[PDB]
Amino acid sequence: ASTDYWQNWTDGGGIVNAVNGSGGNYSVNWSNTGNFVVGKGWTTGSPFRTINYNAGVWAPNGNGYLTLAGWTRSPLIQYYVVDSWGTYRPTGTYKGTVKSDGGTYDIYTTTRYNAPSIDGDRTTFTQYWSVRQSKRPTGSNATITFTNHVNAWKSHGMNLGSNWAYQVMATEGYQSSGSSNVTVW
Ligand SMILES: [Zn+2]
Repeated sequence: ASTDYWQNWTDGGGIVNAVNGSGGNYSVNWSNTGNFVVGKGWTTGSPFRTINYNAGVWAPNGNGYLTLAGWTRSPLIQYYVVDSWGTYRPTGTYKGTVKSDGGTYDIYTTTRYNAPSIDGDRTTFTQYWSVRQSKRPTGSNATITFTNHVNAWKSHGMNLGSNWAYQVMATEGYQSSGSSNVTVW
Protein backbone atom coordinates (compact mmCIF):
# COMPACT_ATOMS: atom_id res chain seq x y z
CA ALA A 1 0.00 0.00 0.00
CA SER A 2 1.27 3.49 -0.78
CA THR A 3 1.70 6.03 1.99
CA ASP A 4 -1.38 7.56 3.59
CA TYR A 5 0.13 9.49 6.52
CA TRP A 6 1.91 12.83 6.72
CA GLN A 7 3.75 13.38 9.98
CA ASN A 8 4.75 16.98 10.74
CA TRP A 9 5.39 17.79 14.41
CA THR A 10 7.63 20.38 16.02
CA ASP A 11 7.86 21.39 19.66
CA GLY A 12 7.97 25.00 18.42
CA GLY A 13 11.72 25.59 18.71
CA GLY A 14 13.45 27.08 15.67
CA ILE A 15 12.24 26.65 12.11
CA VAL A 16 10.96 23.40 10.61
CA ASN A 17 9.92 24.01 7.01
CA ALA A 18 8.31 20.76 5.87
CA VAL A 19 6.88 20.12 2.41
CA ASN A 20 4.31 17.43 1.71
CA GLY A 21 5.43 16.54 -1.82
CA SER A 22 3.80 14.35 -4.43
CA GLY A 23 3.17 10.74 -3.64
CA GLY A 24 5.55 9.51 -1.00
CA ASN A 25 8.03 12.42 -1.34
CA TYR A 26 8.72 15.06 1.31
CA SER A 27 11.42 17.53 2.31
CA VAL A 28 12.48 19.34 5.45
CA ASN A 29 14.69 22.37 5.87
CA TRP A 30 15.24 23.19 9.48
CA SER A 31 17.13 25.75 11.55
CA ASN A 32 18.22 25.94 15.23
CA THR A 33 15.44 23.66 16.34
CA GLY A 34 14.11 22.02 19.42
CA ASN A 35 12.66 18.54 18.78
CA PHE A 36 10.70 17.73 15.61
CA VAL A 37 9.64 14.68 13.57
CA VAL A 38 8.60 14.91 9.90
CA GLY A 39 7.94 12.04 7.55
CA LYS A 40 5.66 9.95 5.41
CA GLY A 41 4.27 6.50 5.89
CA TRP A 42 1.14 4.75 7.12
CA THR A 43 -1.64 5.63 9.51
CA THR A 44 -1.71 2.07 10.86
CA GLY A 45 1.69 0.45 11.23
CA SER A 46 2.27 -3.26 10.68
CA PRO A 47 4.96 -5.58 12.11
CA PHE A 48 5.05 -7.18 8.64
CA ARG A 49 5.59 -4.08 6.54
CA THR A 50 8.58 -3.63 4.25
CA ILE A 51 9.38 0.09 4.06
CA ASN A 52 11.13 1.36 0.95
CA TYR A 53 12.72 4.79 0.76
CA ASN A 54 15.21 6.87 -1.10
CA ALA A 55 16.81 9.79 0.72
CA GLY A 56 17.95 12.00 -2.12
CA VAL A 57 19.18 14.55 0.42
CA TRP A 58 20.51 13.73 3.87
CA ALA A 59 22.27 16.78 5.23
CA PRO A 60 21.89 17.26 8.98
CA ASN A 61 24.05 19.84 10.79
CA GLY A 62 23.88 18.52 14.30
CA ASN A 63 21.51 15.92 15.74
CA GLY A 64 19.22 14.55 13.07
CA TYR A 65 18.02 10.93 12.53
CA LEU A 66 16.97 9.32 9.24
CA THR A 67 14.86 6.67 10.80
CA LEU A 68 11.80 4.50 10.70
CA ALA A 69 9.63 5.86 13.51
CA GLY A 70 6.34 4.56 14.86
CA TRP A 71 4.18 3.83 17.86
CA THR A 72 1.99 1.30 19.49
CA ARG A 73 -0.49 1.69 22.28
CA SER A 74 -1.41 -1.00 24.86
CA PRO A 75 1.25 -0.41 25.88
CA LEU A 76 2.50 2.98 24.65
CA ILE A 77 5.84 2.35 22.96
CA GLN A 78 7.87 4.39 20.50
CA TYR A 79 10.12 2.49 18.13
CA TYR A 80 12.96 3.40 15.78
CA VAL A 81 15.02 1.82 12.99
CA VAL A 82 17.77 4.41 12.56
CA ASP A 83 19.66 4.16 9.25
CA SER A 84 21.63 7.42 9.37
CA TRP A 85 22.24 10.33 11.69
CA GLY A 86 24.21 13.55 12.07
CA THR A 87 26.44 14.40 15.02
CA TYR A 88 24.81 11.98 17.48
CA ARG A 89 24.36 8.20 17.20
CA PRO A 90 21.45 7.31 19.50
CA THR A 91 22.16 4.68 22.14
CA GLY A 92 20.60 3.26 25.26
CA THR A 93 20.55 0.03 27.26
CA TYR A 94 22.32 -2.44 25.01
CA LYS A 95 20.25 -5.55 24.25
CA GLY A 96 21.90 -7.28 21.27
CA THR A 97 22.17 -6.92 17.47
CA VAL A 98 20.12 -7.68 14.39
CA LYS A 99 21.18 -8.02 10.76
CA SER A 100 18.72 -6.71 8.21
CA ASP A 101 18.81 -5.20 4.72
CA GLY A 102 22.62 -5.34 4.34
CA GLY A 103 23.32 -3.70 7.72
CA THR A 104 23.97 -4.68 11.32
CA TYR A 105 22.00 -2.78 13.93
CA ASP A 106 22.53 -2.52 17.67
CA ILE A 107 19.37 -2.97 19.71
CA TYR A 108 18.65 -0.59 22.57
CA THR A 109 15.97 0.37 25.04
CA THR A 110 15.42 3.77 26.65
CA THR A 111 12.67 5.37 28.72
CA ARG A 112 11.15 8.83 28.40
CA TYR A 113 9.52 10.63 31.33
CA ASN A 114 7.27 13.68 30.97
CA ALA A 115 7.92 13.73 27.26
CA PRO A 116 5.74 14.28 24.21
CA SER A 117 4.07 11.27 22.61
CA ILE A 118 0.97 10.48 20.57
CA ASP A 119 -0.93 10.51 23.87
CA GLY A 120 0.09 13.95 25.24
CA ASP A 121 2.80 16.55 25.89
CA ARG A 122 3.95 15.02 29.21
CA THR A 123 3.93 11.22 29.02
CA THR A 124 6.05 8.27 30.13
CA PHE A 125 6.89 5.53 27.66
CA THR A 126 9.54 3.03 26.58
CA GLN A 127 11.48 3.38 23.33
CA TYR A 128 12.73 0.43 21.27
CA TRP A 129 15.66 1.05 18.92
CA SER A 130 17.56 -0.60 16.16
CA VAL A 131 20.46 1.69 15.30
CA ARG A 132 22.72 0.88 12.39
CA GLN A 133 26.32 0.38 13.44
CA SER A 134 27.46 2.67 10.59
CA LYS A 135 25.53 5.27 8.63
CA ARG A 136 23.68 3.77 5.69
CA PRO A 137 24.59 5.22 2.28
CA THR A 138 21.80 7.46 0.99
CA GLY A 139 20.63 8.37 -2.49
CA SER A 140 19.69 4.87 -3.74
CA ASN A 141 16.57 2.82 -3.07
CA ALA A 142 16.71 1.27 0.40
CA THR A 143 14.54 -1.19 2.29
CA ILE A 144 13.78 -1.71 5.95
CA THR A 145 12.35 -5.20 6.44
CA PHE A 146 10.68 -4.32 9.74
CA THR A 147 9.68 -7.93 10.59
CA ASN A 148 13.41 -8.67 11.15
CA HIS A 149 13.51 -5.93 13.75
CA VAL A 150 10.21 -6.91 15.41
CA ASN A 151 11.38 -10.54 15.64
CA ALA A 152 14.82 -9.65 17.06
CA TRP A 153 13.18 -7.27 19.58
CA LYS A 154 10.75 -9.99 20.66
CA SER A 155 13.61 -12.45 21.12
CA HIS A 156 15.22 -9.87 23.51
CA GLY A 157 12.02 -9.45 25.55
CA MET A 158 10.93 -6.27 23.71
CA ASN A 159 7.28 -6.77 22.86
CA LEU A 160 5.28 -4.10 21.05
CA GLY A 161 1.75 -3.12 22.02
CA SER A 162 -1.40 -4.48 20.38
CA ASN A 163 -2.83 -1.24 19.00
CA TRP A 164 -0.74 0.04 16.07
CA ALA A 165 -0.43 3.77 15.41
CA TYR A 166 1.53 5.60 12.74
CA GLN A 167 4.63 4.19 11.03
CA VAL A 168 6.74 6.59 8.99
CA MET A 169 10.15 7.03 7.42
CA ALA A 170 11.15 10.17 9.27
CA THR A 171 13.58 13.00 9.67
CA GLU A 172 13.81 13.63 13.42
CA GLY A 173 15.98 16.42 14.77
CA TYR A 174 16.99 18.07 18.01
CA GLN A 175 19.08 21.21 18.57
CA SER A 176 20.18 21.28 14.93
CA SER A 177 19.74 22.63 11.42
CA GLY A 178 19.67 20.72 8.19
CA SER A 179 18.05 19.62 4.95
CA SER A 180 16.48 16.31 3.94
CA ASN A 181 14.51 15.00 0.97
CA VAL A 182 13.05 11.50 1.13
CA THR A 183 10.60 9.42 -0.86
CA VAL A 184 8.78 6.58 0.89
CA TRP A 185 6.75 3.67 -0.47
ZN1 LIG B 1 19.68 -11.49 19.58
